[PDB]
Parts: sequence; C-alpha cells; structure tokens
Amino acid sequence: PGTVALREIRRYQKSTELLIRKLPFQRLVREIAQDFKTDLRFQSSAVMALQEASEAYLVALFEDTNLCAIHAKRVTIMPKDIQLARRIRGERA
Amino acid sequence: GGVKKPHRYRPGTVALREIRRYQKSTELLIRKLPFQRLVREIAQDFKTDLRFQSSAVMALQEASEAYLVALFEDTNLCAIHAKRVTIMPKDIQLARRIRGERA
Amino acid sequence: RDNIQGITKPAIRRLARRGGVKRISGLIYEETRGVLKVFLENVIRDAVTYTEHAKRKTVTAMDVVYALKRQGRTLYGFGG
Amino acid sequence: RHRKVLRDNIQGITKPAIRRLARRGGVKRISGLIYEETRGVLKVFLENVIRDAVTYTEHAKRKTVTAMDVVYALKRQGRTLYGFGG
Amino acid sequence: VEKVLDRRVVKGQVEYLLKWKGFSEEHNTWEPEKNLDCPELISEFMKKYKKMKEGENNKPREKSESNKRKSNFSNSADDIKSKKKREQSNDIARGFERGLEPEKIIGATDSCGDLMFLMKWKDTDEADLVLAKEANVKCPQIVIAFYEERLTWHAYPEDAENKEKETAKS
Amino acid sequence: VEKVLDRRVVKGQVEYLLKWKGFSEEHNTWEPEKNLDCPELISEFMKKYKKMKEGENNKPREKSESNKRKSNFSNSADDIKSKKKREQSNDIARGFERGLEPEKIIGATDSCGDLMFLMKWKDTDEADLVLAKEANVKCPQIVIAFYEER
Amino acid sequence: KTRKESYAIYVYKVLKQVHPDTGISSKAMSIMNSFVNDVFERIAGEASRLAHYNKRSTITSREIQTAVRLLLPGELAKHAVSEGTKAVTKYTSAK
Amino acid sequence: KTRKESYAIYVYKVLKQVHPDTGISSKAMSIMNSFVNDVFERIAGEASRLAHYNKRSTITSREIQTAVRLLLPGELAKHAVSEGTKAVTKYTSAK
Amino acid sequence: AVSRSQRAGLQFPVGRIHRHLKSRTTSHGRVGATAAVYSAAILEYLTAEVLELAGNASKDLKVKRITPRHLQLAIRGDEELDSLIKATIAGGGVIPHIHKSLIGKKG
Amino acid sequence: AVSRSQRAGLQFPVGRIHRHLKSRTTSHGRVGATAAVYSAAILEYLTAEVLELAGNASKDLKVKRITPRHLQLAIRGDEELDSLIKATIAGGGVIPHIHKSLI
DNA sequence: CCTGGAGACTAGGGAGTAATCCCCTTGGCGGTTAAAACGCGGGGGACAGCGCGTACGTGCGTTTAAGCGGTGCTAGAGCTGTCTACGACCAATTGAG
DNA sequence: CTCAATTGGTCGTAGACAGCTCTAGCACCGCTTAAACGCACGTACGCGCTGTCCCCCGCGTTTTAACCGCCAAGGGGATTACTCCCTAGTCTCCAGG
Repeated sequence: PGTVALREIRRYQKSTELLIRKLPFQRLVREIAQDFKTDLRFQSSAVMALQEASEAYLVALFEDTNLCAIHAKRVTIMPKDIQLARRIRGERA
Repeated sequence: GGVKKPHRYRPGTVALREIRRYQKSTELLIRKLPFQRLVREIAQDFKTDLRFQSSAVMALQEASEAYLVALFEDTNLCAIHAKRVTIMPKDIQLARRIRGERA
Repeated sequence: RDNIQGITKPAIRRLARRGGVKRISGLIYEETRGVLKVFLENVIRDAVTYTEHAKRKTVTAMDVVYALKRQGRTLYGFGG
Repeated sequence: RHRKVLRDNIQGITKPAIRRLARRGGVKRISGLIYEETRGVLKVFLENVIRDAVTYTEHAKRKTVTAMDVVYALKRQGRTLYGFGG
Repeated sequence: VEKVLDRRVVKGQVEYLLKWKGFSEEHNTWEPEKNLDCPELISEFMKKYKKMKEGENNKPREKSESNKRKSNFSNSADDIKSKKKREQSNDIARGFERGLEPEKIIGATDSCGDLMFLMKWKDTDEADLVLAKEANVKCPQIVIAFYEERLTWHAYPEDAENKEKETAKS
Repeated sequence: VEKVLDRRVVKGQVEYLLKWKGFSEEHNTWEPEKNLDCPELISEFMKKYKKMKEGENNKPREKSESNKRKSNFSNSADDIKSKKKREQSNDIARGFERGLEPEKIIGATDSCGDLMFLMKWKDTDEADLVLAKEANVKCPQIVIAFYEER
Repeated sequence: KTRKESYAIYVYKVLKQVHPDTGISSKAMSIMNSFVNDVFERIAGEASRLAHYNKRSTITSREIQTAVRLLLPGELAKHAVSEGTKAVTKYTSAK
Repeated sequence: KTRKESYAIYVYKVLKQVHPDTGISSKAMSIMNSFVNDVFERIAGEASRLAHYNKRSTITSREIQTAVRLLLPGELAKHAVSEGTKAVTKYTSAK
Repeated sequence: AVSRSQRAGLQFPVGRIHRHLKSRTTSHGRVGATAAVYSAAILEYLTAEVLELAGNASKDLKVKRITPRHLQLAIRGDEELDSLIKATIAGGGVIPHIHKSLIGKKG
Repeated sequence: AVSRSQRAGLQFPVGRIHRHLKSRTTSHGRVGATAAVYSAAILEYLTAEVLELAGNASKDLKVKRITPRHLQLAIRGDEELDSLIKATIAGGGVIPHIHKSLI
C-alpha cells in the first residue's frame, strides 16, 4: 500500500505542529543536568527554543539518510547509513 | 603475471599495489607548470593585469591536497553501501549535499 | 516509567515523514535515542558553563542562542 | 613583459594525475566521465579563492598576491593552511 | 644563582634550589620567588627538565636494582585529580584493615587514564578509593579480582562498520 | 607476491609469508630471509608495521578471555607441530620455545578485564603475557616494583 | 604588538625540548609556530567576545577558564584545571 | 533600566511605508530582529580583523565595501554597491 | 529639527551603528559619519529583500496576517540566500520535496 | 627585572602574551595580569602534548632530520586531537584504512 | 645594529555581593477524551545468487614538453618623512523608542 | 516620563601615495631521460531477472499517562548605590626582537 502514507507527508509538510513533548522531555534533560552540578534551575522559554532547533535538526538528519537511498535504489532507511553520513559533517559517532 | 611473460597482469594487482605504494613516500602529485596556466585564465576575468609570487602556487598545491583526498574518501566510503566497487560520477553531487554544498 | 522512555515510537514516525521518508525500520526507534543523547549532552555541558560564567544559577533562553552559535546549529530566537 | 595570453587551458589538464590523486584515499577503480566531472567542480572550488585573493590584495593597496592573503582567503572556507604566518 | 637542580611543590609553591656561586652542596637553601632578577634562568631551567622525563626507553630496568623510577617528587604536586576525588589529598585511607569481600562492580566517570575505581563494601555503603601501592603487596588477589567489568568498552566505531557492510554487499 | 600478511620471529629468525596469487591464505608456505630477493617489499612493510602498532593504543579491543594458551605444554619435541592461527601473534616466541630470562614488565591498560601483564624478554622486540600466580613465586621483586612506577 | 613576525628568537631557541637524537629542520618550524599562534588568536578573540554577552569588561582569571571548557570537550576539560591552578597559586599577592 | 537596544519598530517603520495594509504579529518580529543582529556581528568582525594586520585604526569606506564582496558573491553584490554609492553621492552634495 | 537620517535618506539610525562599531573595533577606533551610512544601507537592503520576497507568496493564500512560514520559503526557495544563510528558521519546517519513489511496487 | 615571569615558572614567556591582548580593549576595558598567565599555560600544555608525541614516534630510525610526514601521526592518529584541530594539515598523506571488502 | 615595555607612580572608573522590586518555577491533586502499547492479515522491502552486457585494467608505441635553473630586463614589496584632512571628546538643543 | 541622537568646537597625531634601495617577478629557449595519452583485446563485477527469510503497513482495541485548568510557598531574575585596593597614563632606564 502507498495511498494512506501519501497524504500523511503533505499533511505534515504544510503544518508545523508541536510534535515534541513538554513534560516528559524536560525530565530527560534534568536527569543529565543533575549529574553535572546539583541545585539548578530552568525556565519555560529555553525548552521551547531547544525544541524549535531540535525539530529542524531531526529533519536535517533524516534528509541526509533519505538521500542516500535514491542512488542505491532503495526506499527503506537503514541505521548503518546514519553512521556513514555523520562522518562527512564532523560529528561521526 | 610476470615481467618477461607475454600475457599481461590481471585487473586487481596493480590497482591494489598503487594504494600501498603511496603510503611510504611523501611526494606532490599535482604538477606546477600545467597547473599554473589554469589560474591565470580565471584571474584575468573582469579585472586588470595582476602578478603572482612563488608562494601562492605552493600554498594552493598544499590546499588542494587536503581537499581532493577528502572529497574522494567520502565517495569511496559511500560506494560500498551501494553493493558496488567502482565510483560513479553522479555520486559527487549526492555526497556534496550531505556536507552542505549545493548540487 | 523512567525518564529515558520519553520518545515514543509514533513520535519519530510523525517527524520522519516531513523530510520524505517512505518506510521506517524497527531499529530506528532504538537507534535515534543514542544519537539524541549525544546531541543533547553537548548543549547540557555548555548551558551549565554559560550559567557559571555569569555567576548565576538559572539557565535562561538568551544563553542558548549564544551556545548554539559555536556548535554550528545557529537558530534565530530570543536575541542572538 | 607581464603575462602571457593563454587561451583554451582546459585541454592541457593532466589525466594520470587525477587517477593518481585518488589512489591515496582508497579508491579502487574509476569511471571514464570522472575526468570530465572533476573539472566542472574544480573551477567552482577555485573561484571562491580567486575572487577573494584579488579583493584581499586590493584592500591592502597592493596588486600582487603575496604569502599573506592566501591564508585569509583559506580561513573563510575552513582550510587555514599551516606554515604561512600565523 | 647558578644552576637549579631540585624542584618540588610545597603547599602549591614550586620551590627553586638556587646554587650559590662559591659554596658547597650542604649550604644550599630554599629561596622562594619574591626578590630575583633572572628572566633567562627560568626559561633555561625547564629546557633540560623535559628531556629527563622522556629519556626512559620503555622503562629501563636491570637485574642489579639501582633503577628507581618516579613521576614526580611530590606525586603530581598537591592538586591531584586522579585516583581519589574532591581534590585535596588522602583524607580517608582505611578499608584494608578489615578484609572483606566486594559486593559488585559498577561504573564510574571515564577519563584519559587512571580512572576513579570505586570499591563497594558489605552491609554499609562506605565508598573508599585506593591509591597507594602498599595495599597491592599484602593482598594482591583482591586487587586482581576487583578489575572485572568496570568500564564497558566494545571496539572502535571504524572497525565495526567494515564487518557490517559485508552482510549486505553480496 | 603482493603484500606481507603473516610475519613471525621464531628462533631469532624473521620469516615472511609468500602471498601467492590465485589462492588463499592456507596455500602460503615459508621461506628463509637468505632465499628471498625483494628489497621493495621490506621497507614498505617496515614503515607500515610501526604505523599499525602506534595507533593501537588507548584501551584497545578485547581478545579471547579465559585462555592460558601455553602454561606447561608437554614434552618430546614441543616445536614443529602444525599451525596456530592467521594473525601476527599466536605462533610467536613466548619464552618457552627459546628459554630466555625476563627483563622488565611493560604495558599499562585499564579496560574490561584483568591487568595487562606484558612480560618482555631480553634481546626481544616482542612481548607476551604471563600468569599472575607464577609471577610472585619466581621473581616477586619485579611485580612489586612494577606497581610503584607512577 | 601588531607585527607579523613577532616571534623569531624564541622559535629558534627550541632545540632541547625534544629528543637529543634528532633535530628540527627548516620546514617543520613554521608548521609548529603557527599552530600555537592560531590557538592564541582564537583564545584572544573568544575572551574579547564572551564578556559582552555576560555584561563584563575586565578580563580576570575567571574569564579564561570558560574558554578552555567551551573549546575543549568534557573528556579533556578536567586535565587543564590542575595546570591552570599551579600558575595561579604560584603568583603571590593575588589570593 | 539600562537594557540593550533592540530593533523592534525599525522594521515596522519601513514596512508601513511600502505596504500600509499589512499587519505583523508579536512572534514573527523577534525572528527578523535577531537575523540583523546576527548578520551585523559578522560584518563588524570582518571589518575589525582587517585593521590589525594592516596597521590601521580608522575605518574608511573601503572596509564596508570589502565585507559585502567577501560575504555576498558576484551574483548579488553588484547592485548593493550601486545602491550604496547614491547615499554617499547625495550626502556630500548638499544638505 | 534636522538629523543625519533625513540628510542621507535612510530609515536606519546612524548613531546606533556608530556606537555599535566602537565595541568590536580594537583599541580606540575613529568611526565617523562616513562609515555608518554605508554599513546601515546594506543591512536595510538585506532586511527589505526578505520582506519583498515573502510578500509575493502571502497574497496567494488569501491572508493578510504575516505568517512565519512565508519567511522560510523566501529564504530556502531562492538559490542566492540559501547558500549564504546557513541557519535554520525556527517554526517553519522545510520545502516540500516531490519524488517518484513514494508509491507502491518500487517506481 | 621582575615583570611576571619571575613570579610564575612557565616555559613560554609571560611578557610576550599580554603584548597582543592590549589592542583588544573593546570600549572601556581592562586587561588582567593573571589572564595572560592562565592563557600561556594552556598553550604550553598543547605544545608539549605534540612535542612528546613527535619524540615518541621516532625511536627506531634515529634520524637527525624531522620529516613532515612523521608529524602527522599525532594529529591524525588521535581522535581527540583530530576533532579539536579543525584546520587542514599542510601536506599530503592519510591513514591507510585497509578494509576487508577491498581485498 | 634595533626601538618598547620595565619600574615608580597614584588617576580612572570596575568587581564583590548588601538592598529589595512586585510575579516565575516546581511539588502537588484532580481528571477530559488525546493518541499511548501490543502484535492481527497478507502488501511487496531486503538479501542470497545465476548468467554474461558494457567499456575498465594494464603494457607498448611515439612523441614534444616536464624539471632545474640557465641568464638578465626594468616591473615589483617595504621603508622613509614630507603634507594633509577625518572626526577623538566636549557641552547641551529639543524629540525617537 | 527617560537619557538616546545630534550639531559643529579645535589643532590631536591618523593617513594618501611621491621617491629610493637592490628582490626574485617570469621572457628566451639552454639540457636530461621518463611522463602524456593513443585505443590492443583480457576476463573485473554493471544493476536487469526473480529465488524465498520471517520484515512491518493499515488503522482494530481500550492500557498507560499525552497535557488540560488554575494551588499559592518563597526560588533567585537583573538590576541600582557604596567606597575596595584593581593596574591605565606615560617619564626616560639600559633589556631584547
């Protein structure tokens, strides 16, 4: 099948919805922030500013993996291509 | 495959030995006289007649070595995932899009 | 549940459809967290340093724009 | 006595040099269109340095590119060659 | 003020045994940096100190002893960071006088050499870190059996990608 | 002959492997140094053997644990035998095939496992590992001095 | 101050810092002199830029520890504090 | 209250003169305000770095024109110089 | 009352740029009135170009309110501003890509 | 002549570090005394980290001439050092990454 | 040879961390109807492998230029020390942000 | 409202670009000995066909915990004044790039 997933791409490419969580996403950052230095504090605009950058970083990372399948005649992404694509930018593994 | 034999070598020996031959000596594969003629063609576009010293060409020859090998390594690493062994001319535009260059 | 189970399975599928991914493998849901942790650690280690450099104890939104400028992922938000 | 009027310099490019430079990275075999596809990117990569060196030389009230403008032209592209000033 | 040889850090102050002109070795006293006039003697003294630290070719040692090796005269001065934590020095050095069995081996913070090996104890949750070499002589079996699965280290990321590409090429 | 893969130093003699074309690794034999005649296949291998060893530092990969390999083999001609593996170690002079006295202990790692007790012999460019139980019985003065280095 | 070749005497004096069985050539000194100069210029540019965002002007001893932690990763940031504290504790009349 | 001067109504003053029948919100203004502040710092740094090695201290008219040619390519910096020359020609002419 | 903004004919201030250029300039710079008019004009042109490029796509959807999505398409859509501005627009997404490998049975 | 080198024992000259920091005043600014001392220590440590590797890489040839190819083993051989130095090394030669799929 | 901090000095104008304006962040309880986890039919992906096209690998033939510098015309940096004109910092008009 | 922009004092010590010393620009056409590049005919592995392991689309059922409104303690934002002991300015010794 391919008719159901066809309109889902246009439904997401036309609206910039908030797909990132707010309450469960802050605990993941707090668990790592409490390990470096105790007695810390955060605000509400910092989480939104981080989510606005992560929403673009995810698409930027997925585009590089999706572009590596057209030349190889493939339609399904693979986790092995991400490690090879990250070595060109400078992040590596 | 020998040196005094009428038959030639098999495609898979000299190409593999050439990779190891350039890993023990430090030489400059980029030429100097034919490479200097291409810079003057672009430097004399819509500007006046300029000159150059004996250091700009030496700096460009060293700067191109860190770029050509870096661009070829990405293509060589990407050609393995395509179930192939030879690089393709259309893969350069796909490899340049991941780094940030336009294509 | 634990804090590491924040990112769900449909959350990654709803975000991968914006670029142009047709089919999503099963190992992506387990491999994306390993990269997201390293991506968030670079900002976490910088936020505490920026807070301690100003002799403060609260991470504001003005320091994130300055911290993301050196990482290469510049984003226009609260100043910067 | 200044500079020679050279024309049609795209035919004098060395062919075995491009094949020898690819053996250092680890490339096994090459195609036939690589020699025609590399020159189409080499000019674009060199124009980003050529157009900057002339501007850097004109900004310093000079007409000859010395051994200092090359470093400033390469630092903008993330190269920064070593062994030329600081 | 001639040729400096001795060098030690006393309470965060690097001393300099300045050799007096026309005196013996028993009359050399510690001269703190407070009133001097030798900008070249400080730079010329460290030019020969780094050569002695790199002269040990794979730690040479004969069979007739007389080959004592050491990193520094004050053990990395006073502001140490490896082995123990919370800087300072060896505040707690008790644990080998009882002789018990370790509970389990957990992880700690990674570093570039000399990791903080945390040793657990039974009943109470007392945390003790060893650093002295005298504890590995009376009971060397406990020090050997302690190192088992502290830091999980698989392999290099570059070597794992080569084997994974052979399962999908053909 | 393409490249050198197997190289072992047995009985004070360095022998190289003859990589024959059109075959594999099991069809390669051995030849003395005085019988070969290829000066171009010596410097290229010597410049690569040092580079492959200088980059294998900082907690390298693990190996086959819970294995003693040697430790009292047998009697009646313990040499010759067959073949161990296809790596650079394995079939190497570990002191039992030569009978030399140990010099000093080198190597200091910190990975998932026991300590690397790399015992280096006299007049030997290579080294191997020894047991932790028979080290404090023969010459225990070296094991104590090895820990008091840093 | 603002000259291009400000270092010349200290560059040629480096000869005993390596092994005594080797010597530095003429093509290996320019690569080593620029390496430290680039890091020094980067540190000087970061110190004059990280003070305006935090409302500062005087570059004291606390403004240098931030540039080392921001440039070097966390795996090697703790190895420089021991070397930096030795240069501060040795300087008297400053605690 | 001595806060930093931000460009908030500066863009609206020009937007109302060309398109008076357009209305902006409070969320799309900070995105456009930060872009100018981020693009001006690079030009300021490029103009300041071109005076330390050239033994200069006075910013003339060539330092501003060099940054536009260095950053923007030849496909877009051709009209910028022509648009900027008119402002200098009309300033030195009369009041 | 007369000022420097009405003499040269520019909506951007002259004093603000002159005061901001004195911070990045090393030592005591002499930033006069001939270094701010040429600097503010480029910024004004770059600010007006994005607005003019975004206003051409706001009249096709029949909406008078300025949306942040129109600013991202005016930057990522053009081949001149995409190579210069390497940053990402917060709350805008990317451009829709059309390919022939998004159906069933391969292509 | 006390200056600042007499109160702090370091290899690099302390008086040669504050010579370039006095130009970057940034309006009403001030240059500290301990800032140069703290900045010179990091530079000395970074220089020694490479000088030790350059001496440790050569132990079998005993050549009195340092080759530029041997100096690349300290930057390209360490992952923590290759990622910190974003500049390109002047000279050719890379790492012979021999893969199992090429042979 | 060269050409600038060093040291004595005591002006200029900032760090430390007290005071106190007027509304955020985080632990907590209650509960709508969002889109959470697990794992059902049967679409058509990935990987292993047989057969044999297109156009590369690998020496020889025949050049006519590649490399070092061979020699010597009259342009090209940087240094020097004249004259020249932009706009430091100052006080205080009268209007933008 | 507040405390930014402005005009036009006034002789401070920046900068434009002539001339001079004596580098190494790049013409003409010297020599040595291995590179440029034509197109033979060996046998690599292109990316089409279609074998057959146990992947994961579409959108059921109804847990777990998305994120909604609105409690009210006392965190520590981002400044504004006081008066500590920082290290500029700029004379003129005898060090150093």
